[PDB]
Amino acid sequence: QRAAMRHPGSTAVPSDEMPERPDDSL
Amino acid sequence: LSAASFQETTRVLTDAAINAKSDSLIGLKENVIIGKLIPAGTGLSRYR
Amino acid sequence: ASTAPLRISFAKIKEPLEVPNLLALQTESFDWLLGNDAWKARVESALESGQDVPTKSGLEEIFEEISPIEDFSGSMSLTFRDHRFEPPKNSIDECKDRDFTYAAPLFVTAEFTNNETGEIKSQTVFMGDFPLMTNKGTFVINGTERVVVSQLVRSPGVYFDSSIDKTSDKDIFSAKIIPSRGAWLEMEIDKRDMVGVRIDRKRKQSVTVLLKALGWTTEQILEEFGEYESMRATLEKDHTQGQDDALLDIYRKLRPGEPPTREAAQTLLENLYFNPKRYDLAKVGRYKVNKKLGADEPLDAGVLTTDDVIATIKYLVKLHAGETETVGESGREIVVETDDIDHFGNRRIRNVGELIQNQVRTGLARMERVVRERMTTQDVEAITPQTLINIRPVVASIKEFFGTSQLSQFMDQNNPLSGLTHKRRLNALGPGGLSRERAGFEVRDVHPSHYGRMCPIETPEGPNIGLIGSLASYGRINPFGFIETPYRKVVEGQVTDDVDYLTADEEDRFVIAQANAALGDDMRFAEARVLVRRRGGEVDYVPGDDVDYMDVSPRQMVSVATAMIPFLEHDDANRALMGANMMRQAVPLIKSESPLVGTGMEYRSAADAGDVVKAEKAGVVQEVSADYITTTNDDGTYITYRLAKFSRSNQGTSVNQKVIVAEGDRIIEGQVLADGPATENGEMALGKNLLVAFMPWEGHNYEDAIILSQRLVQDDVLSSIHIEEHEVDARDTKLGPEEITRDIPNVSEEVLADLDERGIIRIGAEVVAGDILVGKVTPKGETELTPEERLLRAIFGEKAREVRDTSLKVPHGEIGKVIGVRVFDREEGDELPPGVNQLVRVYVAQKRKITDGDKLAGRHGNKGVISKINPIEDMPFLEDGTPVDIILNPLAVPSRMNPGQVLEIHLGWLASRGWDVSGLAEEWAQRLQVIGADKVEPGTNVATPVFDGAREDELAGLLQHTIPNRDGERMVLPSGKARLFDGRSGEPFPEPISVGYMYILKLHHLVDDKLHARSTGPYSMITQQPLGGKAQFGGQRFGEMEVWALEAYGAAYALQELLTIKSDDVTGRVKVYEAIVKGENIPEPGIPESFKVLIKEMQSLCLNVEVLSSDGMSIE
Amino acid sequence: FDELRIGLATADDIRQWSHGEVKKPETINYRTLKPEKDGLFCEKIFGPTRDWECYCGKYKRVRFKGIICERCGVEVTRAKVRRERMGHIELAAPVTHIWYFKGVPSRLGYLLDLAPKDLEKVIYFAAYMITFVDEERRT
Amino acid sequence: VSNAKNETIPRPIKASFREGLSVLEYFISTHGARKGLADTALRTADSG
Amino acid sequence: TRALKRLKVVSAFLQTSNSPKGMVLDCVPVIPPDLRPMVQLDGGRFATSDLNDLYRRVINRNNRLKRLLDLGAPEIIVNNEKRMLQEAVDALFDNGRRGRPVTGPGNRPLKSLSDMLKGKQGRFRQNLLGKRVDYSARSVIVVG
DNA sequence: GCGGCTGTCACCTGCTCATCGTGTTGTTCCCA
DNA sequence: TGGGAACAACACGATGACCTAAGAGGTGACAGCCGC
Ligand SMILES: [Zn+2]
Repeated sequence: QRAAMRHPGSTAVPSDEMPERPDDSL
Repeated sequence: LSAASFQETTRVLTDAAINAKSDSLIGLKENVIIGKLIPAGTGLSRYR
Repeated sequence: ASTAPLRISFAKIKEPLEVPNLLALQTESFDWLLGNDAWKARVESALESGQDVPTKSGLEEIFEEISPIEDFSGSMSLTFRDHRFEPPKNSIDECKDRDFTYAAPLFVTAEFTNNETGEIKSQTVFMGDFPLMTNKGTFVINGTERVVVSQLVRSPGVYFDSSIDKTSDKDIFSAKIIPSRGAWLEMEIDKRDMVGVRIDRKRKQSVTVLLKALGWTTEQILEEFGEYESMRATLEKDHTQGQDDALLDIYRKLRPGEPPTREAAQTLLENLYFNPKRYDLAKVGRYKVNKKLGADEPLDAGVLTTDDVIATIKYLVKLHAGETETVGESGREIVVETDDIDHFGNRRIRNVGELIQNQVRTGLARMERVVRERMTTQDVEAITPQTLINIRPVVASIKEFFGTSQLSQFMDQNNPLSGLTHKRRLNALGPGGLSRERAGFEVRDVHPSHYGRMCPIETPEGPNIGLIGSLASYGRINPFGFIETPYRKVVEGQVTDDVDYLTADEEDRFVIAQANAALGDDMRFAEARVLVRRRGGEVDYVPGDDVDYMDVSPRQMVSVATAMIPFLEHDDANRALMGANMMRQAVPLIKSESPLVGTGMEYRSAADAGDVVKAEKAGVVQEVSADYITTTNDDGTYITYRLAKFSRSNQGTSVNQKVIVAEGDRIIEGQVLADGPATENGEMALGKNLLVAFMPWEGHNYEDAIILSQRLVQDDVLSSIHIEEHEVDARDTKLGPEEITRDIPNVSEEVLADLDERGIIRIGAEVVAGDILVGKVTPKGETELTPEERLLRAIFGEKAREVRDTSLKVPHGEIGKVIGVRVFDREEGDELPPGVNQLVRVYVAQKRKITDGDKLAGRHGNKGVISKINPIEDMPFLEDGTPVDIILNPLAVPSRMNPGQVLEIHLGWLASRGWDVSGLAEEWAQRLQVIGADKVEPGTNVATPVFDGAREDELAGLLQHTIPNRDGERMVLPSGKARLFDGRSGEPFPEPISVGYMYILKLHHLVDDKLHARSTGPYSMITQQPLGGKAQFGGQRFGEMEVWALEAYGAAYALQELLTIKSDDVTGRVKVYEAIVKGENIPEPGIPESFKVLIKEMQSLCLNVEVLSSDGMSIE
Repeated sequence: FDELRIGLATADDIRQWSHGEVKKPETINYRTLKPEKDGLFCEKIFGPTRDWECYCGKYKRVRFKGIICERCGVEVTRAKVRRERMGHIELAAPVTHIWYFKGVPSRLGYLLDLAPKDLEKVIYFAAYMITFVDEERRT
Repeated sequence: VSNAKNETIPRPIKASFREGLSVLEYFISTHGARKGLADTALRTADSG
Repeated sequence: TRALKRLKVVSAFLQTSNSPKGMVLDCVPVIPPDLRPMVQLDGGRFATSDLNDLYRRVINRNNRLKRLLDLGAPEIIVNNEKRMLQEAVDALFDNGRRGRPVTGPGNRPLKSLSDMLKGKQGRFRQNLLGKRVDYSARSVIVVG
C-alpha cells in the first residue's frame, strides 16, 4: 500500500501515449 | 507476410518460424508492407 | 397554461389528460433518493389517494443497509441512523462560474457502542458534500452540467427460457434466478431428459446433488417429485448420497485445489446465495419471483430460500412435462409458460436515484471495510464514531460515478429540445446492461409492449439502434422501475375520466381501444365494431361493451421530439426517425420564431425544459432591462430574475435570453418572463419559416442539395452566434514558475499592442489566427547553458534570455470578437489544481451567416447541404413579385416517401395568408367552424396534432378561401400550386409550381469545423505517422480499401509515394519538403518506420526476423 | 531486400542482439524524471535520452561524437538509438514459449509426444517427468 | 408488413401515407423500418 | 492421421538447421524503450505502455527466484516462484492464452507483445497497410 | 481401434479516481 | 548555518486469523478425451 499510494501517476494506458501524445520532434 | 497480415498472425508466424520459411518480395500485399513498388500496373520491372 | 401564445389547433377530439411534467422521471426519483420534503409530500399525497409509493427514502435505507457493523467478536459496534442535509455552500450559478459541484453537506448520527460494557456514544458525522440535481434535472460537477440517463436493464427475477438443440432437433428448457446484486444459478433440463444445475456459471451438475446439498433427502425428493421422469432419471444417475458428500462434491467442483470440508462448503453456499449481505434479490426481484412461481409473501427484503429453488424445479420440470397451468409453490394458480427477454415486465428502469443509491452502496461498503479494520486494530475507551470512520471512499465513489460512468455524461445543450430529450432517454448500453456487440435483434426491435412506454420512432441512426431510446410522452416510472402508461377505464362500454396507470404485464390482460374511436354525446360507444389493441400486439375488434380500457391520447405512443413533427402519419417511420434525430442538432438563432405550422407541443416542451425563465409567483413587473426582470409579488416580496446573455454552452452555442414582458404586466406563477435560445414567447423555435417552391433548378438542388435566396443572408434569418473558449494555465516547472506577462520575449510591438497590462487580450477586440489571446512565458529554458555557452555569455556581458514563448494563440482557422475573460489565481481565494498558479479562460464569440456548405433540414428527415445562394432577383418569384426563399427538389418527396412536407408546405402557406370560411355549410368548413378554426387572420400560427391534425380535404378547401392580397389575387390555386416566373430570363414557368411556407432548421453540422487540411504536422510516437483528429491538424486515414483501389488502377508510384513519403519515412518526409520548398525532384522512397517497429516487435517475440539479401543480409 | 526469413531465436541470438542486461524492475525516478541504471528505460544499455548527451553530464557537451563516457557508461550519439537498441534479461529458470507450446494444435510441438494435459502438468510444476533412464543397467 | 418476430400481420395497413396512417398502423409499420435499419448497419460490415 | 500430423512438425525441424532447443527460453529480449514509452501527463501523472508492466513482473519474479536460489530455499518455494516466472513470461508473450489475463489500470486486460501484432488494430492491419498521410484534406461535398 | 461431444481456437465488432503497522536513519529541504 | 521538519529509505514482523463483484454475444473448424 505504501508503494501504491505514493505518487500514483503511472497509468498503464496505451490509449494516450500512442494516440494522444505526439512526437516532440513533430 | 501476406498470411500473417490477413489472419491468424500467431499461428502463421509460429508455423513460419518452425519451418524457417523465407518470404520472397514477389507479391502485392507483402510489397506494400515493406513499402515498395507493387508488381502490378506501372510498377512492373518492364515499366520501371 | 392559459397564458400560452395563440396557436390555432385542428384537433377534433379532446384529450382528458394533459401531458405530465417532462422531467418528473428524474426529479421525482432524486427527491426519493434524498428523501427531502417534496418526496414526503408526494408520499403522503399518494397515501391519501391510496396509490403505491416507496415509503422509505433512498439514503435512509442505504444507511439501514450498512447499519449494523461489528468486529470479529462484535465486542463493539457502529451504527448509522437518521440522516439530514445542510443548505448548499454555493448557488448553482456560483458553482457554474467558479468550477465547483452543486452539493449539499450530508450529516448522520453515527452511534458507537461497547456491548460488553453496555455503553452507547452518539456523534454526528460529516458524510460528505452530496451532489444535488438542479431543478432542471442536470447536475453541476466541476463547472460543467451533466445528465445521468436512466438505464434500461433486465429486471431481477426468474426467467424460464426455451430453445431447440438443432443437431438433435430436441426441445430444451432452462431456468435462471437473477438477483439485484448476487450471482445466478442456471438450471437446464431436457438435454438428455436430465435436469442439471449450474452454480455461478461453473460446470453443470445434476439437481439431485445440490438438492441433496441441503436438508432434502431422497425419500422426500421422490415423495414430492414422484411423477416426472427427468428428475427420477437424474437421481438414478446420481452417485453421491447423503448431505455431507453433496456439500463436499459441490465444493470440489466450485473450488478446485482446496481441502473438502463440511464447514467450508456450508459457509460457501450460505455466503454465495443465502447471505442477505452478498446476495440481494431486491423487492423488484422478490416481487418478480413471487408472481412468477406463485410463492406467497416471503420476506419482502429476502434472499432465495429453499422454497424458491424447489419452486423453480417444479416449474421447469412441469414445462418439460408439457403442463400449462398449476398451483404455484405455496400460493395461487400460476400458468406454466416461458417468458420473453424484451417484454416490459422482464425489463425495468434504473433511474438516477437508484443509480446513485448503488454507487453510495459501494462507497459505504468500502467505508464499512475500513471501519472494521479500525475496529479490530484499535482499542476501546479511545474510540468514538468519528475515530474510525473514513468517508473518503464515499466521496471518491460519488466522484467516480459523476466523472467516469457512461450513464453520467455532458448535457446536450444544442437547443432546449436536445437537452430536454437527453433527460428522457432509456439507455441500455452501459454498466450492468447490454453492450454494442452482445446485443442481438430482439432487444433492438420495438415490442408490442413498447406502446406508450418507449418511443418506436426516436432512436440513434448508428450502432446504437434500439439500445438508446426515449420515454414516451405519458410514461411513468414505477417504484419497481417498470414504465406505466395511462388508460381511461371503459366501464360497461361507457367511457369515464377514471384514468388507471398500467404496466405492460397488466396491459397484456386487458382489451385497449383507441383514443380516436368514435364516441357520441353520451359516452357510450357509437359503432358496433371498436378496434382494440389486445394482448400480444394483436389488434382485433370487439363489440364495445367488451372493451375495458381506452388510450388517453392518440399521441400517447410518441415521444416529445417526434411529437414536434406535424403530419407524422404521412411519413414512413424511417424518415420520421431521421427527422426526430436531426431536429436535436438545430443551432439556435439570433432571432427565433416558432413554426408557422407546428404541433400543439412547442409550448409545453419549452416550458418543461429549463431554458425559459418562468415566474415563481404572481405579481407585477417592475424593472425590465435586458439583463434582469424585477417583479413585485402579490405576497409583498420582490424577485429579480437575472437573465443569461451570450453564455457559452457545452457545444459552443449561445444561451442568450430575451424578455417577453414590459414594465407594467400582471404576472402569474408559471408564466414565461423571458425566452431561452431557440424560443419565441415560451414556444420552441428551432428554425425559421421559409418560402419554398418544389422544383428542379439548373442542377443546383440536384441529389437532395438545397438552393436558398441571398435574402436569408442579408436579413440574418439563419444566422447564429458561436462562442469558443481558449483556456491556458501558468505552471511551475523545475526551472522556476511560469508567469502571465505582457512583455513576451522578442516580439514586435503590434502583436501585443492588443494585450492588457496583465498580459491578457482586451475584451471586445477582434481576433484572427495567430493572435496572442493570453501572453505567457516559461521561467527559462535549459536549451544552451553548457560551459561553452556560459563562457560565450560571460564574454558577451549580456545574459541572453533563455525563456520559451508559450503564449496562448488563436487556433488556425478561427476568428471572432473577445466576448469575455475569466482569471483564477492561487494568490486569491480561487481554488486551483496542484501545480497551476493561474488559469485564464478567454471566450471569443463569432457570428455565423448561412453559407454554401452548411446543412439545413426540416421535421421530416428532408435534409440537404447548401449548394448555391442566389441573388434575390435570380430566384423564382410569385405573381405580385415576392421571391421564394428556398428551392427543394420534388424528386426526393415520393422516392424518400415522406409526403408530409408537402402537407406542411400547403398548411404553412394557408396560415400565412389567413382564411375566412365562417358559415359555408360544407363538411370541411363545418368541422373547422365547430372546432373554432374557421376564421384565421394572416400570420396566425396553427397547431397540427400528430394524430388529430388537419385533414387533406380541409387543406384543399381552405386553400380556395385564402384571404386575397391584391384585389382577389390568390397566387396559390386549389391545386396547391402557383404560377411562378424565371428570375434569370423573366419568362413564366410552363406549369404551376407547388409553393408555401416550411420550417427549415439549421443543424449544428457546421461547414467551418469539418474543413480539415494538412501538409505537415504532428506525427505519432511509436509509428512515425501523421496523427488523427482535426484539432491536431491531423492527416486522412488512407485505409486498406484505398490501397486496393490504387492497386486496381495500377497506380504504383503514387501508392509508394503516399505510403512512405507522405507518411512513415522520416528521411523521406524531411527531404520531400526540402526539395519542394527549394525546388527539386522528390527523392526515392525508403523503408517505412512501421516495418522497422514491426520487425523489432516480433524480434522481441523471439523470432530471428532478419531482412536477408540473396547474397547475405539485406540493408535494414 | 531479396527475402525476409524467420526461424527460432536461440539464446545466443538474443544475447547477440542485446547491448546490456535489464536487472532492475525500475523505469525512471519519479522525482528527477530521469532513466535509472540497469532497469527498464535505462540509458546505459539503451541509447541516450537526449541528443549528444550522457547520463552523468561529463559529456553533456554536444562536441563529443561516438565516444563512451568513463563514469556512467553512456555513449554519446543521437537520441533515436533508443528506437533501435535492444537489451536482454538472463533468466534463472528456463521457461517455455507460450506460442510453440500450449498453442494451436498443429503447432503444439508434437516433437515430444505428450497430451496437452500432461504438458500442462509438467510445465507448471505440478507433475514430474523422466528425462533419462539407464535401461541397460536396470536390466 | 413484417410483424414482430418476422411474421405477417393478418390485418394490413388499409391506407396510404396521403390518406394518413392510424396510430396502431404506424406502430405496426415501424417494426420493419427498425429491422431494415439494423440489417443495413450489420450488412455493411458483413460485405466489408 | 495423428502420425502424419506429428510428422509434419518433426520433418519441419529435421530438414532445417534451426534446432528445437529454441522452444525453451533462458533469455528474454526487451523491446527498445521508445517503442514502449512512458510520458508525463499533465497533473503529475505518467502514461506508460503495458509492456513496461509485464517486463516489471517478469524481472520481479526472476530476481526473487535468484534470491530464493541463493538462500537454498525449500523445494516448494522455489517451485512456486518458477511457476510464477513461467506464468509471467506467458503473460508477457500472450496475456490471454492461459488462465485469467493480467489487467492493467482498469479491469481491462493488459497488452501482450503478440497482441500488438494481431487483431483489427494490430500493427499489420492498422499501420502497415493503411496509414494516415500528409498533404491530405477533407470537407463536405456540394454539387457544382 | 473408431465414433460422439466438448470444449478451445479463429473471425466479426465498438474522463473520476479508498492507506499501512511501527519505529528509526540520513538526506534534503524549510524557516530563522 | 543553527534548529525544525518531509521524503525516501531501511529493518522488523503489534495473542489473531477465508473474494468480489462483474458476468445473455454468435458462427465455424477441429482435435482431443471419453465412451462404445
Ligand atoms: Zn557520463
